[PDB]
Amino acid sequence: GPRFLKVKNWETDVVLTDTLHLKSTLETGCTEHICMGSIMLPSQHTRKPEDVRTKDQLFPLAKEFLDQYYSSIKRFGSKAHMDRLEEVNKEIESTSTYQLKDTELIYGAKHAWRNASRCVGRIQWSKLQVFDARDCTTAHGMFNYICNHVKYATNKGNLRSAITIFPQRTDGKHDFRVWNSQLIRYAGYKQPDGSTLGDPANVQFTEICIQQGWKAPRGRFDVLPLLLQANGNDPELFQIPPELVLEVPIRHPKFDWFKDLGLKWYGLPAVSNMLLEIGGLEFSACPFSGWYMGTEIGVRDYCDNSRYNILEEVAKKMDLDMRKTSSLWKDQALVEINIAVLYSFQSDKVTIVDHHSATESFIKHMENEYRCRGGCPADWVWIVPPMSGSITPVFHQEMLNYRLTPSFEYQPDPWNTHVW
Amino acid sequence: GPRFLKVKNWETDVVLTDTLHLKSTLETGCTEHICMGSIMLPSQHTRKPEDVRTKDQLFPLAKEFLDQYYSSIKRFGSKAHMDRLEEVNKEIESTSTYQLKDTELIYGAKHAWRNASRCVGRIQWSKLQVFDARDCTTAHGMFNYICNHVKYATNKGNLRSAITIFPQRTDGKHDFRVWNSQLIRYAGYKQPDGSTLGDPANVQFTEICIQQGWKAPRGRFDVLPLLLQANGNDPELFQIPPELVLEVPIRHPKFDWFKDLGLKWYGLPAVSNMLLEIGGLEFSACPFSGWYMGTEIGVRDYCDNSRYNILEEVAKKMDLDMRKTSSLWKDQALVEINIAVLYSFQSDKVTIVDHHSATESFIKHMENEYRCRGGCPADWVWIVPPMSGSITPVFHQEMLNYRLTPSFEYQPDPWNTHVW
Ligand code: HEM
Ligand code: HEM
Ligand SMILES: C[C@H](O)[C@H](O)[C@H]1CNc2nc(N)[nH]c(=O)c2N1
Ligand SMILES: C[C@H](O)[C@H](O)[C@H]1CNc2nc(N)[nH]c(=O)c2N1
Ligand SMILES: CCCNC(=[NH2+])NCCC[C@H](N)C(=O)O
Ligand SMILES: CCCNC(=[NH2+])NCCC[C@H](N)C(=O)O
Ligand SMILES: [Zn+2]
Repeated sequence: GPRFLKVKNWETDVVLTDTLHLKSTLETGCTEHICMGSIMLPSQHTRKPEDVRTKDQLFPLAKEFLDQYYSSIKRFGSKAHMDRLEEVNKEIESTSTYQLKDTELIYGAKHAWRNASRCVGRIQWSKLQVFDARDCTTAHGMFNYICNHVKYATNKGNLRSAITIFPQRTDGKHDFRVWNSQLIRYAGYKQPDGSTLGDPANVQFTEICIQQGWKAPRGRFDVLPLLLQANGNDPELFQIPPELVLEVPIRHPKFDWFKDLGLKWYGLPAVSNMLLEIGGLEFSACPFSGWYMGTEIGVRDYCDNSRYNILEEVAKKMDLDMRKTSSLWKDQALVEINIAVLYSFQSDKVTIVDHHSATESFIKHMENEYRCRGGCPADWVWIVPPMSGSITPVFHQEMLNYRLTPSFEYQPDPWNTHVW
Repeated sequence: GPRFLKVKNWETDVVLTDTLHLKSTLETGCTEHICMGSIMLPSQHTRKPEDVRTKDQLFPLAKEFLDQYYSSIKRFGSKAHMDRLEEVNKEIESTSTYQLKDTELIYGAKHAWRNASRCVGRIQWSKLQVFDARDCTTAHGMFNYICNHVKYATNKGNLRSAITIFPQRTDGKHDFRVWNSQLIRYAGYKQPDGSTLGDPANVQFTEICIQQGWKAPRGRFDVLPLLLQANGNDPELFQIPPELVLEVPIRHPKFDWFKDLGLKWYGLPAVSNMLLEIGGLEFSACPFSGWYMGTEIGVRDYCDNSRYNILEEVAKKMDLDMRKTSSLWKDQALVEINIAVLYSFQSDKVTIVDHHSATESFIKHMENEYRCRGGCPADWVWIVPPMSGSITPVFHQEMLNYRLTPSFEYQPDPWNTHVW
């Protein structure tokens, strides 16, 4: 398009016009000469270790947000609008920061999710539950908030989206951080015999916990303890109450032998290592949760080489011809492993969505966003499922990726920085 | 990287440094604000209908290429180098164009393939057979060349890569074009009963052929006739000799009932609608061929909704639970359909490669290119297979995409333009 970019769906021939990209100022990492669309973390905003924004650079951002917030409630330029701007303005010059009103925080959180270009489950964005933990001051208080969140979101298996927001960052008072990558994950332990017990992706973190005294069960699926850091002080270990951690034993609807594989997984995915930015303010601790898309577990978590990597074993038990990749034994065990995962969760009545339904609703969500918002930033590389790509509708959908704020950003690991 | 960009493999932790991107001048379609990496044909160079380059804009391009060609043979700045430049120079000012020496044409073709960022089979790039058809002047001559190419490349099933290059374009003398999208493809016919017989992707072309008198067999897998245009004159219909068209009846190594599905496909993929650009010169007719990667047929050709879309039928015959997408019946029939394709080709001893071997050799190719060329332009969106993405190594490989020349470009369909 001359000024209005268009994305086409090649399976349905549907075309959409994107104008929403015009309000993006953050950089993508690409240039007119190179495309970095497949790079994991282009440091364009991967959050620096580098201090905190200053009073000068903070007000423009604070304003951009408020202008947007009021424009959404069609009150742009109102006395209220102008009053709030001056409020914050003065509030920043005096205290070097500012506080979001409960309403602005809820709008900011929802939009950080609405703007998450890598999220395929955004059709749910406006149905997020926000828990305000900005009054929290200690690690025990953080533990309590997280426990209440896990209980709420799990809802006995009928998962509900939620996010708990702790105190924003400040010059030096200090940072609240949840050292865990996800609220619920399994430990990983290296074994001199070359092998790795548990989840290989959590080995260096499990080490930290052990260093902090965690009594590791040295098992396969050991739910790790929470390592909470409040007001910049050293983190503390906490054990999430077992009765609060819902898990699902993995079994197959045909292969009774599948059970014996000893496969199990937790039902609540809860990312706790990202950063939420709203009006220049940075919330380094903002754990949030939704529900699983089957492939996340069956394809990536179980079959990723660097993860549990269960493909061989599963393949042996099926007695497949593993002497030639051309037999597609990996592809076959993969489909079964995922049929099991979906079957298991559904039996235990635990909320889960298959990649066919998820991608289907994302196309619907996209159409809703282009109709009501002028577009929808989407990352094709991440939106398309790790298995059966072309049989899902998103594979055939052209997507425009750009960065909007509020947003969720990556941030340095706290231990690769935290002192003493 | 500060000036040197890096791509990481997240499964193996291998990092590579790209410097090769620095010699790209063509635009990708992205900006620092928007990423268009998932857009099919960004008109950045999708070849305009707009005339032909002029003497002025043609020499810079001609030079850039020759400088590169001699630099490759470590003869940059040689008398030969300088002599050739002046040759062409004068040759352009006088005849408004120039002729590539056989050696430059072979180097240009190989590199257009070497630079094809969307091609996963580039490890073979330097083993391409070039057929010089620049002396051709008629459609019958074009037919002969194409027949000799098909015979050569098929090699009785032991496929060999090749490309046949016809006369380059000139101001007005005229264009040589192969109206077919691929040398070998099946016709598509619309049926008032809503359905479509054959390949839905070839309906509008099949119509043209019929309009030109083709005696369509009105079948399912009807090999279309060649519609050749030489020196800008109207195209002519030609029937590729049946004995020259190798096909493979699709059957399964377990499901004897698969045979009865009536599935068949040709063994030689031969793209004939792209444009080859070497030193500013445009070769609008340059059909080229290699061999199939299984998924191209089993996943896209057979299971694409807008293609043969055989998923239901195949699923019924397997008696799968098609009442819920959550049963993953589509994924399952998909794996079987592709096991069949690979099995079938291998039995008939016809060259074919599975997505596991293809992606494996592309990672090796990438490492070879970063070691010897400073990098390798790759399009992640296209390199990752349409099924079982994350279990193949390219899914986990960060890729940098940029445009280098010589290259293969898209060009307008000849009928949506050709006159009388
Ligand atoms: C309702 C259930 C939801 C589903 C099915 C869903 C699904 C997904 C999936 C499949 C991914 C890919 C993650 C990966 O491959 O590692 C993702 C990424 C993401 N989602 Fe959602 N999501 C949901 C809810 C949420 C919520 C409640 C938020 C925030 C309020 C959110 C924010 C994001 C973000 C920030 C990413 C990007 C992660 C990254 O780039 O590392 N999602 N989501
Ligand atoms: C040796 C066998 C080869 C294999 C296995 C192979 C495989 C592939 C695959 C899987 C694609 C994706 C095409 C699609 O999805 O439609 C592709 C694209 C492409 N290949 Fe190769 N290729 C081979 C040889 C060649 C040759 C001989 C040339 C040229 C000299 C070439 C040039 C390209 C180009 C230009 C594209 C991009 C097509 C587009 O963007 O529409 N390939 N190749
Ligand atoms: C290299 C490449 O960017 C990387 O492997 C990406 C691809 N797509 C992905 N998509 C999702 N949803 N999650 C991931 O972790 C990835 N990894
Ligand atoms: C919209 C999206 O770009 C489109 O569907 C792409 C994705 N990847 C692809 N990859 C290959 N090899 N071939 C294709 O035709 C496509 N289609
Ligand atoms: C945090 C709510 C959204 N979560 C989600 N569905 N996917 C991303 C987090 C889960 C993580 N990829 C895992 O498989 O363990
Ligand atoms: C032209 C040689 C390379 N061809 C190839 N392997 N793939 C692309 C062309 C085949 C086309 N996508 C098809 O499935 O019909
Ligand atoms: Zn890009």
